[PDB]
Amino acid sequence: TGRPEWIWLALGTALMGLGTLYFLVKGMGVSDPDAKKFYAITTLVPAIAFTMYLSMLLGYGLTMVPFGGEQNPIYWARYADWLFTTPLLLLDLALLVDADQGTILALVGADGIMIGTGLVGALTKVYSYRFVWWAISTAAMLYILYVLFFGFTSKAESMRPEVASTFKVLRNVTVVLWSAYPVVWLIGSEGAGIVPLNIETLLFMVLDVSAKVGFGLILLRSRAIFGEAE
Amino acid sequence: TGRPEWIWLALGTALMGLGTLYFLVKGMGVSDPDAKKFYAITTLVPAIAFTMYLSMLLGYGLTMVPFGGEQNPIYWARYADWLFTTPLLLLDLALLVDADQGTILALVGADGIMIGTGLVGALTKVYSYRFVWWAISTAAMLYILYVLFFGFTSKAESMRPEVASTFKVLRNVTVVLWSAYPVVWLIGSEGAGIVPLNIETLLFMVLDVSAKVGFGLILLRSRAIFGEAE
Amino acid sequence: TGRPEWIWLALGTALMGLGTLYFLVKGMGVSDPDAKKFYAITTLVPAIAFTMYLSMLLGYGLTMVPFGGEQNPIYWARYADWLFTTPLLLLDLALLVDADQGTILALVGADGIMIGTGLVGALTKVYSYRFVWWAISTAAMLYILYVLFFGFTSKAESMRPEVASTFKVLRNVTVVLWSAYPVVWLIGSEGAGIVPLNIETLLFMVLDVSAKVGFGLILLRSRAIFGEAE
Ligand SMILES: CCCCCCCC/C=C/CCCCCCCC(=O)OC[C@H](O)CO
Ligand SMILES: CCCCCCCC/C=C/CCCCCCCC(=O)OC[C@H](O)CO
Ligand SMILES: CCCCCCCC/C=C/CCCCCCCC(=O)OC[C@H](O)CO
Ligand SMILES: CCCCCCCC/C=C\CCCCCCCC(=O)OC[C@H](O)CO
Ligand SMILES: CCCCCCCC/C=C\CCCCCCCC(=O)OC[C@H](O)CO
Ligand SMILES: CCCCCCCC/C=C\CCCCCCCC(=O)OC[C@H](O)CO
Ligand SMILES: CCCCCCCC/C=C\CCCCCCCC(=O)OC[C@H](O)CO
Ligand SMILES: CCCCCCCC/C=C\CCCCCCCC(=O)OC[C@H](O)CO
Ligand SMILES: CCCCCCCC/C=C\CCCCCCCC(=O)OC[C@H](O)CO
Ligand SMILES: CCCCCCCC/C=C\CCCCCCCC(=O)OC[C@H](O)CO
Ligand SMILES: CCCCCCCC/C=C\CCCCCCCC(=O)OC[C@H](O)CO
Ligand SMILES: CCCCCCCC/C=C\CCCCCCCC(=O)OC[C@H](O)CO
Ligand SMILES: *C\C=C(C)/C=C/C=C(C)/C=C/C1=C(C)CCCC1(C)C
Ligand SMILES: *C\C=C(C)/C=C/C=C(C)/C=C/C1=C(C)CCCC1(C)C
Ligand SMILES: *C\C=C(C)/C=C/C=C(C)/C=C/C1=C(C)CCCC1(C)C
Repeated sequence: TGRPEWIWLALGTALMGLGTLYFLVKGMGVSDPDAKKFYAITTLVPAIAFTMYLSMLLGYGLTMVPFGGEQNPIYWARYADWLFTTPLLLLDLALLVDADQGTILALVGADGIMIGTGLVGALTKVYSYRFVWWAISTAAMLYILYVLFFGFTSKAESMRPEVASTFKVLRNVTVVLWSAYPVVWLIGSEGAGIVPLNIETLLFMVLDVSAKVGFGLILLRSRAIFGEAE
Repeated sequence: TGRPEWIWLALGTALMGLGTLYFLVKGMGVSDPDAKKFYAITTLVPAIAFTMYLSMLLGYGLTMVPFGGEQNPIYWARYADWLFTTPLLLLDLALLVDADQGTILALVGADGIMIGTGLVGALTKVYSYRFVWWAISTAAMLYILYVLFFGFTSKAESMRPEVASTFKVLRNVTVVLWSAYPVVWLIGSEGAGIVPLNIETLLFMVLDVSAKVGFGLILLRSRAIFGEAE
Repeated sequence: TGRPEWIWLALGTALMGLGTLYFLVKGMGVSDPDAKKFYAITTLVPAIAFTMYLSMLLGYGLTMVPFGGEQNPIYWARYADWLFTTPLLLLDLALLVDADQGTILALVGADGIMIGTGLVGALTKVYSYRFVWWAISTAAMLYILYVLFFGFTSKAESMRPEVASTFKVLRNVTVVLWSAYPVVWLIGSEGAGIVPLNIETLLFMVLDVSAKVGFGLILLRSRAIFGEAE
């Protein structure tokens, strides 16, 4: 098609589709009520992403935003996907370590503020204000990262060894890949505009696939997702 | 008013209003914590629908969408109602059979994908793509229907006989009436345009009232909604 | 800036920010799983409000709506904030008295109808219809107020005395301050237009800060938020 980033949108669509199908077939027959929750959560994540990658591929998920005296292409469908997928991914982690309800609310609520302030920043027509929104969004993210190291890492250790080991890996995956998101937004098409749109779209595609399908491959092969049973 | 479908919107509004009022008066005094949940869920459903039928009657819930080189009337308020009412109706069924949490998440999440992809298809400006969205939405629906027969029908039987009998009736009601929705959309104003808007609006009105107020009349007269008590 | 109401938006922003920071520092170290829920809920409330007051300050949260043959400034960001903060505030109360699930659903669902019909009324382009939406919204509110006196006040009394006393105060705070909202909307810029926008913005600022940060100061100093323990 006529937008150079199309190839990375097509490839993202295909990878999320294949991931959904694999997790769906792999979850068939699972009867353990605990693993059923982890399959439910983890298969819904790439199914949502599939539909929203497709909407960007087909042009629905794209709008033009005037700032810096120019009509800027903004993919708003990213924030519609992230709004529902990112709390499910934190739910996978919190259920692993059997977090208490107060802590789950805090994580999901902070996650909503991070995504919502990011959408306002993406659509903001006053250039300098877009970075104010980027700052508030990044602060909400640092709160989440703090919780994952100084609330969760200290209960998982008092848990089943298989739980503690699977959580450590997935926590480390989460902190590394989530930290790259604020930087790519800042230097790409929504921010300073140093990196062009087609390269920004490739970077996000590599990040989006790793943090959902990669994460899922690690979790759903683990023994931690089953109750202990004879 | 000046749109021929107004009479079916007015009648839908009145029927949802009367239904809400009846379920509200009937639920007064109920103290059983179990029946309270079924009344809560089941009365919220026609109250939401009342407000959204009214917005279509008054013109707020209507927009024009250009496709096939024509300005097409699209009632978007349908998807704002269905987004909150359809998961409540599946919650009535899952609580009946005491479904496990993993299965409820799967049903509600699949329901969200079905409604969300339906809204994208309703607003899509490229004619042939509207049917791609219709196909993904229908696939999410088939997943839901499968769950209701090959996950739920097999636990309800291991339950109280009054539960098993009320669920069978409501499951059958659900599968028959929900299957008509994809067909009416395809042949009506959002799709191929064979059936005109005023007749499509009548068909949906008959389907919307039956699946909410009819469903509710069956459930709230049943003994299944109470715990077993002496 | 060039809108006279800016000073009340700036002051609201600052007060919600300071409130968030105070509740955040005060909740540090709390380990009781019960108080953790009350801190989680109660700190998220002024953090959401901070971001949405800021969006009104910076102009993002403002739109123009044509009615009465005039282009009317409508702050739509109010309803985006109230949509997520008002159910959390009712969750604080229901958890205090350990409400049953059916009753919480009813309150949160009625709250959604009240806010949603209020947004439709704020954006409605036919003047006389805006008050129809105001009436349906006010009816949903009266339902909520009824529940708080003739469902909750009668279980809190059968509870811990510290719970019963803290709930009475917060219930009374809630009923008084929430009842002022329908009146200010009716006589201000969204309704009859008797009170001008800058004064309406001051009134709401005083109401918004009292009902969130004031409410929170009362609740989080109470002993009711902790389980009974030795
Ligand atoms: C898992 C196994 C596979 C791992 C794969 C990891 C890929 C992730 C990173 C890709 C960045 C590639 C960036 C390519 C940028 C080219 C930019 C370019 O053309 O620069 C010239 C410019 O136009 C004028 O100076
Ligand atoms: C529960 C007791 C009551 C049950 C009630 C069930 C009604 C449901 C179906 C109605 C379809 C009616 C369709 C009417 C279509 C008329 C179309 C027409 O006028 O066709 C001519 C056309 O304009 C040029 O060929
Ligand atoms: C907690 C301690 C502090 C308590 C503080 C409570 C304040 C709340 C109410 C304020 C209303 C003030 C209204 C000011 C209205 C002025 C209107 C005006 O100028 O009227 C003239 C008009 O322009 C032509 O007739
Ligand atoms: C436990 C539940 C916790 C839930 C916590 C949720 C946190 C979200 C808070 C604020 C972001 C609000 C974002 C609103 C963005 C609307 C932007 C929009 O729709 O813009 C339309 C148009 O382009 C412009 O007028
Ligand atoms: C002037 C400062 C600006 C205003 C402040 C920034 C607001 C938006 C940013 C981040 C949200 C941070 C997280 C909000 C949620 C906190 C939840 C909480 O306190 O949870 C405690 C509970 O004990 C858990 O275990
Ligand atoms: C722990 C995770 C935290 C994640 C958040 C980290 C944020 C700060 C990082 C980098 C900013 C680097 C400065 C970028 C600003 C460049 C300004 C500019 O105009 O640069 C000119 C350009 O390089 C040529 O034209
Ligand atoms: C457990 C919780 C599970 C929740 C699962 C949720 C599933 C929804 C997923 C994707 C649909 C997203 C739909 C987004 C549609 C937005 C369309 C819109 O607003 O269009 C505005 C404008 O007309 C055009 O720019
Ligand atoms: C190439 C194929 C296209 C991509 C695929 C279509 C995606 C969208 C369609 C349907 C969603 C189907 C349901 C998604 C939710 C599945 C939940 C699940 O797996 O739940 C298992 C759990 O054990 C429960 O008891
Ligand atoms: C189990 C529930 C499944 C529900 C989903 C079932 C979907 C397929 C059904 C019918 C499609 C029939 C074909 C419709 C296409 C008509 C094409 C056309 O242009 O027809 C010309 C017209 O008839 C004169 O002008
Ligand atoms: C347990 C969960 C219970 C949840 C209960 C939820 C109750 C909400 C119901 C109806 C309000 C719907 C409001 C929809 C308003 C949309 C307005 C809008 O977006 O307008 C865009 C544009 O300006 C115009 O086309
Ligand atoms: C013709 C009349 C117009 C139509 C009617 C107005 C609809 C919208 C207004 C108010 C919603 C009222 C509250 C709706 C929720 C009721 C929940 C319920 O019944 O809960 C019972 C349960 O036992 C709890 O403990
Ligand atoms: C329990 C909580 C309930 C809260 C809900 C209470 C609603 C009714 C209250 C007041 C309406 C007063 C009438 C306002 C209408 C004024 C009409 C008008 O045009 O007035 C002319 C103006 O005063 C000069 O030009
Ligand atoms: C599905 C893929 C994932 C892991 C999405 C994560 C998204 C973020 C961590 C977003 C954070 C942002 C910040 C912190 C600042 C503004 C821009 C973002 C919304 C991308
Ligand atoms: C409140 C009434 C009910 C039962 C609503 C049900 C709606 C559906 C089953 C919608 C399904 C659709 C599909 C499967 C395909 C695109 C069009 C729809 C969104 C109507
Ligand atoms: C965060 C502050 C609070 C307490 C917000 C409460 C908002 C209401 C009680 C809103 C009610 C409305 C009604 C009943 C009628 C239309 C206008 C409103 C949406 C403001």
